[PDB]
Amino acid sequence: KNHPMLMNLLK
Amino acid sequence: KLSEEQQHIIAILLDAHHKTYDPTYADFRDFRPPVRMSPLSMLPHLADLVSYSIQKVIGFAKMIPGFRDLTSDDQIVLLKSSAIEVIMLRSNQSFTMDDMSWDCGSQDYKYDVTDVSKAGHTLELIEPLIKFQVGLKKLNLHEEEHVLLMAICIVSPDRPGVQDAKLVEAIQDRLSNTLQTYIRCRHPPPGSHQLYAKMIQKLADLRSLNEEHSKQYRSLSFQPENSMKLTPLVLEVFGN
Ligand SMILES: C=C1[C@H](O)CC(=C/C=C2\CCC[C@]3(C)[C@@H]([C@H](C)[C@@H](CCCC)CCC(C)(C)O)CC[C@@H]23)C[C@H]1O
Repeated sequence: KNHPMLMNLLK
Repeated sequence: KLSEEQQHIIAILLDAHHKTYDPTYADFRDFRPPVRMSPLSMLPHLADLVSYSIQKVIGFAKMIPGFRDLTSDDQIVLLKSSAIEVIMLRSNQSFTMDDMSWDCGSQDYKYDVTDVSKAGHTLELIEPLIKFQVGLKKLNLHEEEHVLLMAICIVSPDRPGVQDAKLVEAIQDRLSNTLQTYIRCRHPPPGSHQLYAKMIQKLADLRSLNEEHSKQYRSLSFQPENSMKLTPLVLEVFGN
């Protein structure tokens, strides 16, 4: 929820 | 009596840590330079170091058996809440009792209480942080225990905003059982006595440090000038 960078790094 | 699965879990967590933790600290040269003169003068360097360390913790987490089976949202919730705690935990490897400081192989990359002060945090946070490091260092954990403690901290059911607490709990439980059995089977007295209960207590200490950090971070970050000194990942992960 509004965490594009974290989501990208996680997969 | 370590099951084959349990030995498997440990082998994966050791490799994952080796791949995400460089004991030479070579990448530290890519951070904005440390400055030990003004106020907030270590902030740019230390925010860089935090941002880097968030990436590395994310890369560790993804290797934790079962972690990938969680929902993306739950993975996000777990990383965001544990990130500072794992950075604290993982920092113990560079922390040295002699200097009461974190020693990353260079005078420029050696951090003491005053450097942390130059990051804009008060002694109210910094003092318990160093005490934490000292008590954790005294546990003298085997690297297997250390990597397990990190993984256990990340996969906590008791985190706000978690959707599937029950699945998170079952992932953790298997790590907790693995740790407990490792301490019993692979850890010799006297080092091993009440070692689990003490490791569990550090997880509680981390939560308190985490609370105090979020408070001082809101204060630091609340000013836009200071916020500008942070990185985009640090702002996303901690807040803004
Ligand atoms: C690679 C390593 C090495 O072991 C070196 C590491 C050292 C960690 C340190 C020492 C410097 C101060 C650090 C960065 C701390 C921050 C400045 C931290 C102080 C409050 C602690 C709760 C504030 C971070 C911000 C973003 C400014 O709020 C946390 C961990 C500390 C971390 C780890 O990733």
